[PDB]
Amino acid sequence: NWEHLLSLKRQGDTAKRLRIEQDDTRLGFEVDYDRIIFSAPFRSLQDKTQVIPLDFVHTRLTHSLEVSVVGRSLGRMVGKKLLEKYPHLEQVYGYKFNDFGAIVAAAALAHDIGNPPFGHSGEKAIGEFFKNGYGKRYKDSLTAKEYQDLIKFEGNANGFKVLSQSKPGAQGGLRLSYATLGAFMKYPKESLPHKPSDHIADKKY
Amino acid sequence: GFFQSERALFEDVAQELGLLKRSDVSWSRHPLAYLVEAADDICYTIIDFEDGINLGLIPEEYALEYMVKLVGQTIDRNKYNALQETSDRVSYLRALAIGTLINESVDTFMKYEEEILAGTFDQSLIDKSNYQAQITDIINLSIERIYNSREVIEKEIAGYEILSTLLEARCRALDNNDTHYNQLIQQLLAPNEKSLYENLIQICAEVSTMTDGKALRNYKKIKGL
Ligand SMILES: Nc1ncnc2c1ncn2[C@H]1C[C@H](O)[C@@H](COP(=O)(O)OP(=O)(O)OP(=O)(O)O)O1
Ligand SMILES: Nc1ncnc2c1ncn2[C@H]1C[C@H](O)[C@@H](COP(=O)(O)OP(=O)(O)OP(=O)(O)O)O1
Ligand SMILES: [Mg+2]
Repeated sequence: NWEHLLSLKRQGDTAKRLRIEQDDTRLGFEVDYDRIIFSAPFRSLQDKTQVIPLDFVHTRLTHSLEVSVVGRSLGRMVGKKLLEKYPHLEQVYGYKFNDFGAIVAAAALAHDIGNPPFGHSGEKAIGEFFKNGYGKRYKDSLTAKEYQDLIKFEGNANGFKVLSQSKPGAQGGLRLSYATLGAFMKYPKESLPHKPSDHIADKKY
Repeated sequence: GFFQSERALFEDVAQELGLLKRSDVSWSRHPLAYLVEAADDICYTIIDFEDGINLGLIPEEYALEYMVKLVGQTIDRNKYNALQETSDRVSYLRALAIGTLINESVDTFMKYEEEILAGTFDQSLIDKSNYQAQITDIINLSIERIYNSREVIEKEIAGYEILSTLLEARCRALDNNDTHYNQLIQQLLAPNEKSLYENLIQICAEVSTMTDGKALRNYKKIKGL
């Protein structure tokens, strides 16, 4: 049901947060974009590698900016065509095609926020540290699942942790909408079992 | 003089040339090898001496004192004294010593032609020459003050470390060609099926191919410096 995928509640809330009881000046999905823009992990992306480490060649921020635009264009078309297909969404709840575009843009913007430096080699180095390095000393003290993470460090999990990191005085981190978090997650599964099928959503965790 | 992987080629060369068998395979020296050895010996002994003299590590007093009998009956004192810079005088002495050593080496080689061709000659041509005390003194002075300088020792230690890390990296890359880092090293160092002994000798040859500057740059940029 599409009425449930477009959730507006955030962590620590207790009310319903209905769509028809909100001001159109600043939508909840637009607040997510504003919060991500002003964040420090997002600002640190200007110094990270796309392809060529360390000019007119793209970095991790421009890449995100470009994706934030293309995905917004895709999501706005998709939302327009759904509303065309489903009329009850714009008659009872009060949804518009800008909502999908905003959600996809917010998800697109922070989709590469937790990647380690030096691009593709950083995650491999982190994984190999706990396999053919000193980190193998910690193998006996950890369970199978925890050791799996560490030896298979991922950028998506790190990005989710950065987005939802709780700190004293700031519960929930950036406190983004649940729809944005759902759209951001590409592999909704744990680290084990390792590649149980040929599906697109179980290659990694 | 040769590895195990080139035994057949040198055996064919020896069989064709006609070198006398001595024993494990071993043959006798070519007389032209004696000539090459003598020529090479005279060059480094004299050129290293003069290079040490101009760089600031040896005084011209040793240049004149140690080179007196070599340049004795070949020098013109008026021309020698007419020169002003030390470089011309050193070149002048170097020029005269090389000529006299060449002539003496030719005479020594022609003295022992039958023994050399028969393979019974057990020494070189320089060591069987009249002028040996001066050569020994020059070599000892070069060992004392040229080969033991601080810069030479520092550069030798640096090369010592650089070759050590390069060899260990190549061996680690060769051992298990499974990890991504090993593949990266293989793509960088050796981007161009054999047994273990050939694999190691090829690694050694590849390391020996690099120059000083290339090896230094590779060592700095493998460390991110
Ligand atoms: N083997 C590689 N070496 C260097 N750069 C690479 C390699 N493979 C991909 N890239 C670069 C190309 C892109 O500019 C950049 C971003 O791609 P990336 O998001 O990491 O890939 P992906 O879509 O496979 O990841 P994931 O499934 O983890 O989200 O990575
Ligand atoms: N016989 C030789 N054969 C090959 N190289 C030589 C010979 N004698 C000297 N050399 C080297 C060192 C000399 O400085 C340089 C040029 O030789 P050369 O001009 O004939 O000697 P020289 O400067 O003593 O001249 P001169 O014949 O006037 O005494 O080559
Ligand atoms: Mg030589």
